[PDB]
Amino acid sequence: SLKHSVTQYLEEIPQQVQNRLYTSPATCLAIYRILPPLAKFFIMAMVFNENEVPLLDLDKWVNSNGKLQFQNAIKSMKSLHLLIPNKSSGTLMINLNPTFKISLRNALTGGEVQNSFGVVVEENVVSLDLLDEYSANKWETILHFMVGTPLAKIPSEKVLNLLKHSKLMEEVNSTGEFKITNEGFQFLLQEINSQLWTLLLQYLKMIETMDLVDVLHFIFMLGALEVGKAYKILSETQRIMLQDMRDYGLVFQKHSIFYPTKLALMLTSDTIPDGSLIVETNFKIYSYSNSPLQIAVLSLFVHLKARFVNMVLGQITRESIRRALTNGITADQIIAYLETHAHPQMRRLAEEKLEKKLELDPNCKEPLQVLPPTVVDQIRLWQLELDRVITYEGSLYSDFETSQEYNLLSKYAQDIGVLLWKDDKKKKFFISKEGNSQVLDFAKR
Amino acid sequence: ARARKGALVQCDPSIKALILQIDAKMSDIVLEELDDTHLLVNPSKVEFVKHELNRLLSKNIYNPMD
Amino acid sequence: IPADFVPDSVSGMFRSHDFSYLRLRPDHASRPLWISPSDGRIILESFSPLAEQAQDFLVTIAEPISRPSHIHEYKITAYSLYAAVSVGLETDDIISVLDRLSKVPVAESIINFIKGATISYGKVKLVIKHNRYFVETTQADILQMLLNDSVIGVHSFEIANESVEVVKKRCQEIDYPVLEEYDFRNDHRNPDLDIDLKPSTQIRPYQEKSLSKMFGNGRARSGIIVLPCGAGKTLVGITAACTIKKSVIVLCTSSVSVMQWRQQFLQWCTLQPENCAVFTSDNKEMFQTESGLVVSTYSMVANTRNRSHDSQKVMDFLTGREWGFIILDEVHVVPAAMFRRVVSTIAAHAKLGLTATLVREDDKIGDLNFLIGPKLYEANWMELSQKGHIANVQCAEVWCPMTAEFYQEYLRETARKRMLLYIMNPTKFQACQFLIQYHERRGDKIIVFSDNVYALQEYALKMGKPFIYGSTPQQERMNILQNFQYNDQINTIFLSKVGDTSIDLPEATCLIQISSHYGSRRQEAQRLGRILRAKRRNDEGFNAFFYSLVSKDTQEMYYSTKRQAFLVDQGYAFKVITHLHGMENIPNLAYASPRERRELLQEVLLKN
Ligand SMILES: [Mg+2]
Repeated sequence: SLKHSVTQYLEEIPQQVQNRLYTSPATCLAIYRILPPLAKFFIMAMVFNENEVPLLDLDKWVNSNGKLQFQNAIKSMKSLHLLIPNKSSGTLMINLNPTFKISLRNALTGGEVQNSFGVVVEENVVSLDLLDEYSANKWETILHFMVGTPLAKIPSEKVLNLLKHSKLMEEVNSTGEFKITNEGFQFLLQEINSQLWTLLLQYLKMIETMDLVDVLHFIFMLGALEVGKAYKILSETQRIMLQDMRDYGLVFQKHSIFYPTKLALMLTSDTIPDGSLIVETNFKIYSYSNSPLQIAVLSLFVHLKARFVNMVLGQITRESIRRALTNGITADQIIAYLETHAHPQMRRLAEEKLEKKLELDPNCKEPLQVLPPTVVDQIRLWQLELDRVITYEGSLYSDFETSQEYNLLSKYAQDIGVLLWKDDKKKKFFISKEGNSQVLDFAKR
Repeated sequence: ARARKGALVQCDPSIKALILQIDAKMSDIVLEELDDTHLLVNPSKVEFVKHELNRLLSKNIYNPMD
Repeated sequence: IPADFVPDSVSGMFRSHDFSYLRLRPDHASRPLWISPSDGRIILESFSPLAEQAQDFLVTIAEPISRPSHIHEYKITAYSLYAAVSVGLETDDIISVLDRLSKVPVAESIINFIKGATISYGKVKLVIKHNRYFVETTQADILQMLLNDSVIGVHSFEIANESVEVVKKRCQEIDYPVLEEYDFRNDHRNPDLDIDLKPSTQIRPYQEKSLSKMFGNGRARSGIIVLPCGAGKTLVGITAACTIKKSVIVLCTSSVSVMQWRQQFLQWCTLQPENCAVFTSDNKEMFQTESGLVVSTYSMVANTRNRSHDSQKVMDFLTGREWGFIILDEVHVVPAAMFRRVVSTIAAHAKLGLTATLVREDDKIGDLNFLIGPKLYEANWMELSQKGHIANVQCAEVWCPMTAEFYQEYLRETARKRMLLYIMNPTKFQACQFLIQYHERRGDKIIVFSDNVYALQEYALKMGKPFIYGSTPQQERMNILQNFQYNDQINTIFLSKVGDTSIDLPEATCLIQISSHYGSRRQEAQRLGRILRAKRRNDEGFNAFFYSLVSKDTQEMYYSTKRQAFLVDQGYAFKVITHLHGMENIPNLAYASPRERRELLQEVLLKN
């Protein structure tokens, strides 16, 4: 939902702010990369003939096999204020956003780009030994800080405030420490560009003027930039957030020139194998992956034993499993990490036996677990034995007159999202304290 | 003529009998019982009996593996 | 640490454990070995070249911790080092071989552990000169070290022959170990028992290797061999007797079993029952040939407190005759009070202890250091399972949900009577009723084990089915087993703590348990050994079933998991049966009525 979250934030951004964002070719190229193939086809079809088209022509062109994705593309196209659907002369005249259209046209033709590709200095240096290594150093420091092992190079103060204020790595100052939330174990489980998107989403969510379109445009040309070259130090707000993301380790800046590392391309797009972990009924770990980061993230929920050059070994203990469950880590998060670290031999054997049993029957009189459950379901039955209860504390009523009134009041509470429990047999339900006043008022009326 | 404040937990017969054990080894905490899936407990000592539930399954399994 | 080795930031939990300071050689690919410098725990890769060749020496010098599918776990121990240097494998050749097969430079802690595992082999020897222990040495050089120790009392001297058992321990701490390697061919004084076998018998290669264990030199090395159930261990012992060829006796603390090894012995061997004899609780008549056999029982030596004079004359006769070799069957019960006295009484020039399981409730299994010696051979359960030499068994655990009334009575029950109270849950009756319906629909032979003889009779009588416990008349017992085996119409049996052993039933294929002792890992494994010898084990589609009805929400969880972990160590994990399909599809459920549950609780209350 990453491009969906970006599109959702863009639709939250109002129409004229969006049209201000559609002014420049680099932002329009980034949004052209965000949009689906169908909407991309629609805008490239429209960009070279300036004719407002009725919707019925589009309906004639579209084969109904891709009609659902067509509706998704045009619904995002309309809700992003990028389409102008008006029913002039009765039929829905369709129009692409004209600022977006002319900026895409100038980008495609190489015309007026205003250095939205980048205000170049072009005094390039080596990126493999300076830029990539500085990026790896700073990103390693913040990654071990997000692990929890002590490390000298802490993050910056504004991103420390990001982790404090945000629900991502809750710096619990009563305990005095940064702490792993469930949201932040989801953050750990995220992809690298997913993590970057989460960081910028939180940063834009709490930053205020620091102009919003400056943030927008500057980030979109930051994604549009290339590697290993010097560039001119742009707006003031864009410059100070440039120095901020310099402190994030993203750019190697020599205090007007700056040298964007591989992470700009990583933001632009992504990139017995590495990370293929042999599961065991013995609950012993033969990882096909070794890093200090790997030991650092695996020590949170595994008793480990020793490190070799690719195989760091250990044992899953139920103490380690319950340690993970008491860390706020979801059992779904743990098992999701296990499918991200599955191994080819057990995968091949599971596929062969999957085809073998589907040749027989889909039911098989057993619960469904495609990966070998002797490592998995032993943990997952203990993970079924993790929460296995539910508690209601606060206001509670009983012994209603009629079942229809019971269902009406309980259903009303479910509609406004304040119902916590119900039981049809006992005609009793529990609601949250926040929802108490609203349910009482509905009961009187 | 009875509508009084209390903490209602959806429960099991087994953990209900465990709550009655809690009453046995220190009495007059838990207030009343409706059925096997509804008991009423002291709202001040809900977390006291929650941590006692924690040490109850600790006594039940204790899972040493050392 | 022969390195600088700046530690990892998370190497603090590697508490003298981060062994990456020692370098990786470029020969890490072909070689499989990683070495623990402190613990000596040894890593073996199954998918590596020459691992099959090196695993023989891995067993010879190290003990195997675990051998799973991918990466085997071993451990160097002084016991296996003593066994390897007793076989004869010198320190520099061993070091050269392990470093030639070692991915990393070898830790000098383990190297000097091997160097300190150097004994005075061949230097102390006890000879039994016609029931007279003459403790010779190969040189007078041993005597000057030996005289420093003063517990005692080329050169031999007087020792109390019972005190030999304790001074073997004493010389293990002062590190001059005696060896027992019989020169039977050079002992012309004992009469030889030249008995052969038939060519139709086939020795499997692991049995051939086991025969090579004590015959590295041809002298009869005395020791321990433990093999899985149904592996023809009787036939291996018969082969060992037929190649020793001297006067020899067989011991085991039972009767039915001892007579059936007598039957099996005189069946496959060429020795006639003229040379054989039997001495137990019933019959006390001996053979009078110069060489031969008295197959017998621990019963006749463990009790001398109250015996007949017929008993007394026979024990006098067998004590007077000096034997060459002895056989100690099911040796896991001998180190107790009246039981290891058989070792003190019997003087034979070679020993061997045998059992199905070398585990018990304590570490009296370490007394075999100074009782019966080192371990000679063992087989692998997964190897014989996948080779079809033993069975391929599905193991299952069945959690019975503990009902409310038996639960609250269980919580107000006293601690050692809580056991029956959790066992008497009617949900167990309902579940085993549906399971016996499903498996007799499958047509399986179903076996139930309970520690309580009364509870076993309760389950059998509720099912209207026969009962087998510790103290029944023998003719009723043979009637029931005759009906079950010979009669096809009788198929399901309820066994107990005398039915787990002392009888030979390879016919068992589906096993259930409901009760045992607190820490009876060994007795649990003796129960499971009944279906280990399921001979339908080579055809595809065979999967033997093991079940265990355990009442939930109990410390029976802890007890059952602690007992069953030995079988997991053997390589037998137990699948999950918590919610099953067909719990309601059976129309009748035994005490599904809540009033029937109350009446059953009333009955167990009235007994309580
Ligand atoms: Mg068997």
